[PDB]
Amino acid sequence: MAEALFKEIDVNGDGAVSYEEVKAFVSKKRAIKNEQLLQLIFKSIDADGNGEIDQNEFAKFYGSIQ
Ligand SMILES: [Ca+2]
Ligand SMILES: [Ca+2]
Repeated sequence: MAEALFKEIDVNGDGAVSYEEVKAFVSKKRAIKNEQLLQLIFKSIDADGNGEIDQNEFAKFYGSIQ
C-alpha cells in the first residue's frame, strides 16, 4: 500500500531491485514461473532498466504518474 514495499523487499538495503528481486516479490505470494512476464515486467517497472529498478524510478512508476 505504498513504496516502502520496494525498499522493504530489498534486504540488501541497496534501494534497487533487479529482475530477480521482482520475480521474488511475487513469488512470496505464490509459485508462478513467468520468463516472458518477468522480462517484460522487468523493463516495464524499470524506468531506465539498468540491471535493476531504483527506488526513485519505482516511486515515479507507481501509479504510472510519469
Ligand atoms: Ca535489493
Ligand atoms: Ca535501475
